[PDB]
Amino acid sequence: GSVVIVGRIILSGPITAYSQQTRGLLGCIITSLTGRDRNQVEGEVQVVSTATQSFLATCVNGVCWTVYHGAGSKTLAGPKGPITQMYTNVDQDLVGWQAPPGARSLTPCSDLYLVTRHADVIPVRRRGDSRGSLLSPRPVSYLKGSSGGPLLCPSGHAVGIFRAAVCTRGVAKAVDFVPVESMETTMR
Amino acid sequence: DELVYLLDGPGYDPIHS
Ligand SMILES: [Cl-]
Ligand SMILES: [Cl-]
Repeated sequence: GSVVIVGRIILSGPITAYSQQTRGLLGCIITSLTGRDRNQVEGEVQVVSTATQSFLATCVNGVCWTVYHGAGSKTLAGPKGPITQMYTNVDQDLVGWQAPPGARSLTPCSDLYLVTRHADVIPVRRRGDSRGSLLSPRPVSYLKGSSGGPLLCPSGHAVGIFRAAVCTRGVAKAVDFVPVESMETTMR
Repeated sequence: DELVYLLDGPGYDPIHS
């Protein structure tokens, strides 16, 4: 079935965010089977779900990007029917669909800010190409459902999308992400 | 250490027991 937008996170001085639900469980299941989603889209970050899992998608330069381990090869439910992936890069764990019209695109970009599923903004320190550390460690449960979420620079430009957390005893210390560069490498 | 993927259950607010 399709990936279905079930909510959104709208981003803002310092970086703030809030979440808004747009779909319920049943409408999620049905929209997944039809691929037809007639709802208005808003914001830079979409909350997305299949019938078995949910996660995040980030709009960067007119492409709505997420993790392959969340979305697999699936279409995104859209106003004219299902939307085929424009990019499908399995080795990078990256996929993208053309961004639906109303979505707000971020533009590409070392103190970074991770935006979680609950619309908390948490400081991250870049530690190389595709890894960052959490400046204030939190339980990994606090990051549940945030895969595909954006890593921002202080001006709110996009640095990458969040992929996995490195954990010790249930505490997340580091985040693994897909760099905005890998989106550019993918795009050509 | 442990490398964790961060998918949740289906829907906007996934149900837990
Ligand atoms: Cl289907
Ligand atoms: Cl609905």
